[PDB]
Amino acid sequence: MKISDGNWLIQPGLNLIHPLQVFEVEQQDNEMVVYAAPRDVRERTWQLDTPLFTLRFFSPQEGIVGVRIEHFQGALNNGPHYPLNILQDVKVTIENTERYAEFKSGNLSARVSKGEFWSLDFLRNGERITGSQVKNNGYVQDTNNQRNYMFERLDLGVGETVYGLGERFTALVRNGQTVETWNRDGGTSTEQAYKNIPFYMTNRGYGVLVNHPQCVSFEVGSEKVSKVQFSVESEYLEYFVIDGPTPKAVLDRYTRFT
Amino acid sequence: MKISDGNWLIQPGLNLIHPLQVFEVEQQDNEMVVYAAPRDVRERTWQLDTPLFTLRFFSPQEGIVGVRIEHFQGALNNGPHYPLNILQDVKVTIENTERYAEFKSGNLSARVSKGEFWSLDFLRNGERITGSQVKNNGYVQDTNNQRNYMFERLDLGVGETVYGLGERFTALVRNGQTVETWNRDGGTSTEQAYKNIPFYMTNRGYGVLVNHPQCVSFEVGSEKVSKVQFSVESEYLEYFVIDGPTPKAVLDRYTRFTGRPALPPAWSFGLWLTTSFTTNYDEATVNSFIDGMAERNLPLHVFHFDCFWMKAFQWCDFEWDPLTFPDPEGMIRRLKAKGLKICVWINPYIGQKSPVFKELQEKGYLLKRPDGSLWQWDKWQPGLAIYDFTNPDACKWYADKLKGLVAMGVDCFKTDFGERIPTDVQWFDGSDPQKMHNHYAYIYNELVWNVLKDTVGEEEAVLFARSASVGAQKFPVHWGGDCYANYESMAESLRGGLSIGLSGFGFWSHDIGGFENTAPAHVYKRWCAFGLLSSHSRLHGSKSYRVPWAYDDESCDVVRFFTQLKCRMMPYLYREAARANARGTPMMRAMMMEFPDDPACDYLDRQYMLGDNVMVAPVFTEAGDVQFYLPEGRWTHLWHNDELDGSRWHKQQHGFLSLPVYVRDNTLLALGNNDQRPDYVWHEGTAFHLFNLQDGHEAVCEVPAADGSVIFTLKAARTGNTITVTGAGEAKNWTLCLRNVVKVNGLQDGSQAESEQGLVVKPQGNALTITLH
Amino acid sequence: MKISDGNWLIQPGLNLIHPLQVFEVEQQDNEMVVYAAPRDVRERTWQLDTPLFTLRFFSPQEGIVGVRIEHFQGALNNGPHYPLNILQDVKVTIENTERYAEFKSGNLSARVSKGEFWSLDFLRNGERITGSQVKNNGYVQDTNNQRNYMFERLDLGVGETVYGLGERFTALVRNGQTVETWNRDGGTSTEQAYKNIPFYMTNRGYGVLVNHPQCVSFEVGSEKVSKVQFSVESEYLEYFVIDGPTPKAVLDRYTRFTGRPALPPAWSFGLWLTTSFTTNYDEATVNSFIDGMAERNLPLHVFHFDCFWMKAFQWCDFEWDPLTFPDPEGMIRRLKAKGLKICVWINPYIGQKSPVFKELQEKGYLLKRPDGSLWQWDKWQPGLAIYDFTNPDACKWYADKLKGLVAMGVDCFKTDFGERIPTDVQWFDGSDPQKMHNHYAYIYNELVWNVLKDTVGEEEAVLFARSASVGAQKFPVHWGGDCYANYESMAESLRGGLSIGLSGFGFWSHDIGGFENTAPAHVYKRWCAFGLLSSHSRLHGSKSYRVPWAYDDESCDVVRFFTQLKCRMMPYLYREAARANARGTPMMRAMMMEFPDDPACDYLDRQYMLGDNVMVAPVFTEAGDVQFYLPEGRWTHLWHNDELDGSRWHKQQHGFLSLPVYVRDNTLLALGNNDQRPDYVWHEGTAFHLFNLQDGHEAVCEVPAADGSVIFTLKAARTGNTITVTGAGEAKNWTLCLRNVVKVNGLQDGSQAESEQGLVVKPQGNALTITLH
Ligand SMILES: O=[N+]([O-])c1ccc(O[C@@H]2O[C@H](CS[C@H]3OC[C@@H](O)[C@H](O)[C@H]3O)[C@@H](O)[C@H](O)[C@H]2O)cc1
Ligand SMILES: O=[N+]([O-])c1ccc(O[C@@H]2O[C@H](CS[C@H]3OC[C@@H](O)[C@H](O)[C@H]3O)[C@@H](O)[C@H](O)[C@H]2O)cc1
Repeated sequence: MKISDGNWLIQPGLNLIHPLQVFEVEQQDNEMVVYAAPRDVRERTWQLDTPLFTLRFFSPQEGIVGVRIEHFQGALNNGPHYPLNILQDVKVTIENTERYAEFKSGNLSARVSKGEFWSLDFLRNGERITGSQVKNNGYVQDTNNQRNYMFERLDLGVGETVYGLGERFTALVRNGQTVETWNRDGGTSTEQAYKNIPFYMTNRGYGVLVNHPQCVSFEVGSEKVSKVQFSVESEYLEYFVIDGPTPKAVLDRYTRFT
Repeated sequence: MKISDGNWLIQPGLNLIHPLQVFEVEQQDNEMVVYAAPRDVRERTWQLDTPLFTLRFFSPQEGIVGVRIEHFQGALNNGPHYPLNILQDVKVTIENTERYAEFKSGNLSARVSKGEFWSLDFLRNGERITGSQVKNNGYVQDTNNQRNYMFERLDLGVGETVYGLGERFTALVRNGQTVETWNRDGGTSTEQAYKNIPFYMTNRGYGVLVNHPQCVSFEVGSEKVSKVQFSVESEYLEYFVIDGPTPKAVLDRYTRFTGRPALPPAWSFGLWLTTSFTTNYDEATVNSFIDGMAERNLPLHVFHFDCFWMKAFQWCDFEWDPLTFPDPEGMIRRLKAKGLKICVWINPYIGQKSPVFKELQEKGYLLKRPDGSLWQWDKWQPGLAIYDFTNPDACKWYADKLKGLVAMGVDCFKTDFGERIPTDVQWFDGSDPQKMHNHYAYIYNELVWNVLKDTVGEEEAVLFARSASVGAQKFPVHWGGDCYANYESMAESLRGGLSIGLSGFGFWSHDIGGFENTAPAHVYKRWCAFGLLSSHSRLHGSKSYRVPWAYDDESCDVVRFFTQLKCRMMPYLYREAARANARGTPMMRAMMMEFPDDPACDYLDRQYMLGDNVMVAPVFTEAGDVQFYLPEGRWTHLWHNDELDGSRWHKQQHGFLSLPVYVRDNTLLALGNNDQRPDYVWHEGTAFHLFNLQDGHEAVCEVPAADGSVIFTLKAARTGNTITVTGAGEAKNWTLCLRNVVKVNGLQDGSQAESEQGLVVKPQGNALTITLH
Repeated sequence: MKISDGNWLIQPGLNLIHPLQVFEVEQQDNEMVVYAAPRDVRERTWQLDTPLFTLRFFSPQEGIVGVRIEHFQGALNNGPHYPLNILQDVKVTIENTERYAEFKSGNLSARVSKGEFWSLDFLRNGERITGSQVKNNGYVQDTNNQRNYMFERLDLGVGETVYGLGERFTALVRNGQTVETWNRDGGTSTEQAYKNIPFYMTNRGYGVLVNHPQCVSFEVGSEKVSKVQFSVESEYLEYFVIDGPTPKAVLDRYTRFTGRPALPPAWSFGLWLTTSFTTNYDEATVNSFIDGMAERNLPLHVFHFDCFWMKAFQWCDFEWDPLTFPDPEGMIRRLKAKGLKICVWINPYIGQKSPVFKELQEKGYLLKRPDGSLWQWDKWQPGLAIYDFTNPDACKWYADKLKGLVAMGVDCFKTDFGERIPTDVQWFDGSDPQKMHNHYAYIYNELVWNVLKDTVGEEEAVLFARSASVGAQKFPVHWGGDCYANYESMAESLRGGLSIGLSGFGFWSHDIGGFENTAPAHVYKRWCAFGLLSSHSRLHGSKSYRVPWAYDDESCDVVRFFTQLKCRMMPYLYREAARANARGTPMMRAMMMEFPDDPACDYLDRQYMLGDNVMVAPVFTEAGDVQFYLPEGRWTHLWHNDELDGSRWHKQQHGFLSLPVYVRDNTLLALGNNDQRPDYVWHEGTAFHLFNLQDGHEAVCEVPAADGSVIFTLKAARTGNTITVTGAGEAKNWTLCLRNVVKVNGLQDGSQAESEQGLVVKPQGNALTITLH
């Protein structure tokens, strides 16, 4: 789904808001909650008449980090939900410091930068394998058709290629393609697929499951050419980053999980 | 809402039908029903294929005539409805004659003219005070948006002026205005109002209540220049004409009908101070300001904790911020032990960040959209939701939190917000969201009032309330809202103040210096004098404490001087407050309300009467220039003692310790012997003051008890050069000052002594008679 | 137009941008240009991807500052434009400093603050009188209807009241009102106006013209309660602040800028009578009514032929109905022989039934829709079309028809209608239809005026005009429209008349008893006194003849009395008429205009000053009760001679031959010796009346010639008990009455004789001196 209109502009009638500053972090047993404002709220005068994002970090399985970013919790959110294998007892580390908020399962951590320069980074033993740069996630209010979406864009490195997203008949490497995860009877010669899966992996040895059974719209280097963008009509977005560090290892964790 | 398009045309797309001819009149017990056709139906051939209006006339209270004009009765018509006091057995007269149908309650009748020349006239002892002329009421079918309305236009006479319609900040006299009775959060600087009331009164000595909680659209001399037009989206229109013949008489009837103002506790009449808003609060900080007041001999009676007693983005979840307030109950006890009363900020919304939010969502206590999702937005607080006060279990949850605060020693609450109540929702009880928008403010404030009434007791109950609706005057005090720190803004605030008392509210607070964090010192000083010569008085800023020593030593002298003055004025002030409770007479009165027969008073909005006997005119310039009007009589300055004759305008220059505060002639006024607190035993140590007692007149002074009942009455009567003084009830060690009288010929039954303000007589025996020169 | 949604929000769908920071100032000869960014542009990284406002300050006349604020210059911006008198060499001062840029003309300046705190201030001798605060002007992008606007909001101070905006019938003080400047035919009872003008003035001694002939939307304290907001659908906004410091001084500069009232001929001040609307006119019928007047000694000066001089459904084709009017010129010349001037009805529309309609259609002289078809409807006349006065041949055709009537003996015209000008059209000259809607009133009247200038001569030119736009005050007299016959309607009319004067119009006529066929006699009689104590005065009915003997004998007496009075008053009245021509001071003045420093006068609307020296308060009750305010001084009834002390309200009761008509103290008034016609040699036989001349004052009386110039001046000066009278110029056989002075100590150079009003003194030698007892 088109969100940006090139580097400098936004599609007409979309109003965007982004998590841009950590307001507070709270550890809740084996989960980490980051409240992030869409503007500077260091001063109490500005700590009102503003939206606020609630990000929750959690681990369903060792080496998998779940990330739920929420605008409104008041939505209905009926099922069905995917048949995920979710443990409550995974061993994790949560480190909340002046500089960062960090949540680690196995060798994989999610790290958020506090202060002026927001960043969401996914690290493997402390080296960045992907992440989200400021203003590349958030909420889309489409004033054209009255629908609202949540989105994310996860970075791709130099030479990083994307795979999966179901049984598809387009070019194998997904870079340059938009993909809608929506089952269709379209034969074997089109962009359509009978077997859609909102899961991709890369040649950097991680994968990602976007945890929504509805249509998920991927712009796989097709809007921002060095990022995998994904968006869903929802008040929350939930995705899982899955460590490898090889493709087979991702697949081992993915299939344990799902 | 525009119906006509000038005299000659109608707005495009609107079809109008009017009651044009009486077909039939029926008496139904103590009610009169009139069937009225939209065309000539005198012939049987026209007695079909036509609409017909059904008009019912009834009286809920003496001198109130209700008029209900209906098209279709099969409409749903859900509540809520206004909390009206409706009697079933009011004595009425119904006469149905060949020329007229007439319904009479007290001195007020409604008369409908039979035959070819339709007329609806409101009469007072048979003299027309207003009415509806043919084609000025009926039904509007809007074929543009498929909505249907009922409307009326009640006539205004030559020079007739309109007041009220809630606390509003527009020009005081309403002629030329459109007003929509719809609560909004728009500040104190616009056509919007937090406190809308579909009631107006005029300088002809009657009032009208349009009985619809939904939005009522008034065109007050703004469509038809000599009528008050009102319209509502409904199959019926119901309004009540309320006789006077004086403004105070109208409000007495209006407040008996819709609710009497409660009498607030005497402590509430002192000086309130707050933490300010976006400053930083903690016990040390709070105490530095409290001690600062005391160090400077600046009396302080109530202290208020503002929003940040709770965590940011979690308002209002009732959880004390634990960093800032590690021992909330201990802190408040330590303040109470100083003699202070405690207020905290509340509102009826809740931010999604609060840990309690999830609990409320699971229990169903938050307002829902029709699909069952929560109604939410990001104004005020992120993911804000509204407490569903139509859900009894939600009311109980909320009340229990308030009870937990009271149990910790909190004495009162600021019932903030309540205006921005959405309509695209489904209330727990299934009520009409159009009507719930405004009535929410009543239910919210009633809930909070009742917590106090069930805990501290009714005598101790008081709020500072931002929003209101019909009936909410029963839950004082109403607070004028957020202001800029400038003289224009101070002026529009006083218009709001006068207006709310013109709409049934007996008490009105406001914030000295406004809210804007930097006031110039001169504005703050002028506004202190106004603020402390108002029923209720608060200091509250935005980003810093509103303490006088932020400005200069002189601002401290101003705060001290007027705080002392108000405390000493309390035996007078509290008696005048009991009038608000008994008769709905507000403490702050528009000049037109106190002097209804004086044509110089119709538009006066920069001065007021504070009770029966004192005119106050705030000063709206740095230099101290002020112009004001005095009605007939020889007035005396409350502490300067200079005199002025009335029935004319005056121009003066006042320094920051002064303003025009003029006491009427033939007045006996009680000042007390405590200038440090408002709540003390007024009838001991009482200093009475007699001002310009003319021959043939009598001045009465009633000193109240703590409960507002009259504990002592003193009377001074003059015949020739002898004034006879008689007291009845309980009082000790009092004295009578003969203002501006330096010498007396003689005195029976008392001693005498010189004072700067005149002879001070001390009684012994009661003739207390004094003989003038 | 609503822009904000309370203090805190914006109306849904509107995107606002404001000038917030000076980027650069440039002097261009006698003009100051300010470039103003809507965001911080101090760093070069922000000096792109931003709008920029262009503000230009300039002076068309001394004491007027023009302010042009522009977004895009690439818009078409077609005419018409208002008929502004623009000088290019006004002495101005331009100052550009680190802190401010300031543009000054006379005592008036616009100053723009540089740096962080944008402000636009209008200063009089350096003291701020009004201004625009940051974010109170700018550009509105309406995203709901794709229209764009510009807006400004100019501050009001404490107690600052707003006046004017054309002839309007709402409450006189405009605070609280929305007003749209868009000519309409809406009657005289609504918020609509035939005569709209986007100029207002305040009780702070300045005024502002919004220089847009399209609809201008004013929220006069109705959105922001202490600002006058105005918007227009345009890529620029231009307005002019006009200094006083007095109301009269503002109107002086205003009328120099946009046009001076012409001086109507003295005959025009007589009594006008009409055929009435639907009477069956014919020579005999007309003469019988004119004879009825003469037979009852009711002076009569002008007779008007209404619509039915032409054939039904063919108005306005200029053809005399041949069955009714077989010999038009013969008739009119017979009427004139009786000492009458002749007016005829005209308008700028034509019915399809007229033979002439096809002529005009074929010549292209009628307003077309964009597809070339004629614009037509069936309002007023069936298949009514409009004369396209942007077509020079159409204007010539119409003027020639007018020249034909004048050649026949017609003296003047009632220029009726002109309001309902559609915009879904293509004008011959391609003008902006949105601007032509109002400006048509001007072109229409200008053309008719010039026919008169070109025939009967400029000095003899007069109209009764129903519509107006800016400039059209040059083409007097303006006529207040269709009124219902009741006291409320009467009072509405007076507000409209007072309002037009406060909008640059020096003369105002209206119909006695209104238009509606059956007024009660009491109303007709009250209205008669009011009508004849106005500049211009007419009797005109609907179905009914407006002759007083219809009612009762007393109606004839009332007419006679007040017509005699007005005629006797002409020496006074015509001198005051010249003030309207010289300075734009209207004859009928709002009390606040004459007494700007008296705060009692701010809202007074049921009384007025008729020239400098006389207060009239019409009586708006049958019984005769009337309450009025008098400014400071000892006032004298003009013929009852009773005296009243001022600075206070009074209550009186008057019969039908009376109302409050009070003469100011220290006044010398000229009364004439003819009570039968207004046009005579006022300076022969003059009766001067001197009213309450105080020690150390002087009273001046200027007697005009027929051209309004002063032909004689009389002065009376008192020092001690000596009054010294000095005459200069040409007078003959005049006298001086010492009102309420029965006896004097002595007289040098004069003789004395008793009279019931006071001593009448005749001069000889003019070292005339009176010594008081
Ligand atoms: O001074 N500030 O730092 C400030 C910040 C936000 C503000 O926003 C506005 O607060 C307004 C009023 S503030 C309110 O709550 C705090 C108390 O201190 C006040 O006395 C009370 O009226 C709200 O009504 C508006 O809806 C909201 O937009 C106002 C002021
Ligand atoms: O870092 N900045 O100072 C900066 C500011 C605004 C900017 O705005 C964008 O500049 C863009 C690129 S800048 C262009 O002009 C200046 C040259 O120095 C560049 O090389 C050229 O590409 C424009 O194409 C966009 O339409 C405009 O929105 C860009 C950079």
